Amino acid sequence: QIRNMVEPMDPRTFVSNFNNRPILSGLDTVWLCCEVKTKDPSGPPLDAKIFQGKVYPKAKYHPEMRFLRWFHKWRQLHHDQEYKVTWYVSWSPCTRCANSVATFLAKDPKVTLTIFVARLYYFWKPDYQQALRILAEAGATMKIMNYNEFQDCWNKFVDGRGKPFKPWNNLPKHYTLLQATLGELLRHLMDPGTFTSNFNNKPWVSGQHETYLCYKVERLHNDTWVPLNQHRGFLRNQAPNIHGFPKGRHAALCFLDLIPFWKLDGQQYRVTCFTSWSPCFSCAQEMAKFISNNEHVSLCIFAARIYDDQGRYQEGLRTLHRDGAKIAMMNYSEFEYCWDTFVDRQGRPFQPWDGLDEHSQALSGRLRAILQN
RNA sequence: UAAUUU
Ligand SMILES: [Zn+2]
Ligand SMILES: [Zn+2]
Repeated sequence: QIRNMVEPMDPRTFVSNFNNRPILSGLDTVWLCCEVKTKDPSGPPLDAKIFQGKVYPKAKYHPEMRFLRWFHKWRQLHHDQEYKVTWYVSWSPCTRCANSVATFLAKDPKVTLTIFVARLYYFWKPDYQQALRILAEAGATMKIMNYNEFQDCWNKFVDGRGKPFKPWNNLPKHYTLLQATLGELLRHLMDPGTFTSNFNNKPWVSGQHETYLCYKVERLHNDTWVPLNQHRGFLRNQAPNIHGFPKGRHAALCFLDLIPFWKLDGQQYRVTCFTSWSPCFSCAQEMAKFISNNEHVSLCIFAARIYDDQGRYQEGLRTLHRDGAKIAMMNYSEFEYCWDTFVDRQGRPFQPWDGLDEHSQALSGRLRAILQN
C-alpha cells in the first residue's frame, strides 16, 4: 500500500508547494510524487516515492534526476516488465531535467511517463518552452494538475490523517490559465473530427452545446499588422462542476481570461478569435467591458454559427459591435485558415462541407440584420 | 508574487 511505500509529506508542505498560482515566488524546492505501475493500471502501484530537490544551484539534485537514479536501481531489483510511471510535480521540469528525461524515455520504450504539473516554471522563456516540447516529443504526456489530481496526490502522498482534500481559492482559474499556456507552448492542435463537427455552419442538429474557440494575436509594427506567434491556440468552454466552475465558464470568458495573462505591453494589438458559436449575452457583455478596458487591444470575433441564447444575444452582439469589436460570420477563407493553422490536419488540405458558402451567406445576412437594428 | 540554473 502507498502509505507503506512512501513517507507521507506534511499537509502544510503539500499545500504550500502545490498551490497552483501560476506566478509564485519564494518556493525554492521542487517536489515530485511518483507511482510506478504495470501496463494494467487498476492496482496498487508496484512502488511509490516522494522526491524533493532545491531549485538552485545544482540541477543534478532536482527530483526528476533523483527519480531517474532511484528508478534505475529499482528496476535492477525487480523482474522486468513494461512500466507506466506517473508524476505529480510542483514545478514543471527545467531545461536540463526535461532534456535528461526526454533522453531517458527515447532510449527506453518499455517505460511510459505521465507528468501532472502544479505550476509551469518559466513558461514564458523560449528555452523552457523548447525543452518541454522536446520532452513531449519523447513520449511524455504532460498535463496540468486539476482538482482530481490534487485530491489524488493528497490521498496518496500527504499525511492528511483521514481529512479530505480542501481546495484553495482560485484553483480552477489558475488551472485554466495553466492549461491554456501548456497547450500554447506544446503547440497542441485540434482534432480534425472535432474541428469539422464543431465548425460546420449548417443549422445545428446535435443536442450538444459546446463552444470551441481558436485565437491568435497580431502586433502593429510600422503601420502593418504582424503575427505574434507566441500566443496562438484554441480552447473550449468549461462545463459546470462544483470542483471547477459551478456554473461553468464559457469559451469567450476563458479567452478573455488569457489576455491579461499574456502581459502585453502598451503597443497596439489585434486579438482574433474564431468561435464555433457567437457569444451569448453574458459573454458579449464581458467582452464589451474588456474592450472599454483595454484600448490598446482591438477584438475581432469570427463566428461559425449564431447562437440564439433565448435571451438578449442580439443586443449583446449589437453592444459588442458598438463598442468597437469586429464581428463577422466565418466564410470559406476563415474556415480554411483555421484548418491550416489550429487543426492536426497532417498535411491534408481543407475539405469544405456541403453548403458552406450558402450557410455563410445566410448567417451573414442574419448578422447584418441583427447589427442594423 | 513573471519567480538567483553553475
Ligand atoms: Zn530540473
Ligand atoms: Zn456565453
